[PDB]
Amino acid sequence: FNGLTGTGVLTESNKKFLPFQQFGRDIADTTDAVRDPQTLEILDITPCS
Amino acid sequence: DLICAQKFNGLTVLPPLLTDEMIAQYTSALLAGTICSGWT
Ligand SMILES: *[C@@H]1O[C@H](CO)[C@@H](O)[C@H](O)[C@H]1NC(C)=O
Repeated sequence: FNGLTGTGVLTESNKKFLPFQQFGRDIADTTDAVRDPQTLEILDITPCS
Repeated sequence: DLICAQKFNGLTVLPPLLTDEMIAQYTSALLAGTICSGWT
């Protein structure tokens, strides 16, 4: 996603990103959610089991 | 589904070999032995 590489399951989020926010992080500084560059929807990232 | 952040960084939690429902049964057996027999 926009140069941010990773592996996981992209579900659909209830997160409400502000217009200036593209990606979110957790306490471990791993991207927990990203914004799709085209449809502008918030996807929840969770690495595979 | 989603669990936690610790679980997702290699930090797993192993269940105990003795579940609580069987530790409680061990305790109940000890109590019954104390009541029926005593220290014998
Ligand atoms: C590009 O166009 C629209 C509007 O930006 C976007 O929603 C759509 O997903 C894109 N089309 C593709 C990737 O084929």
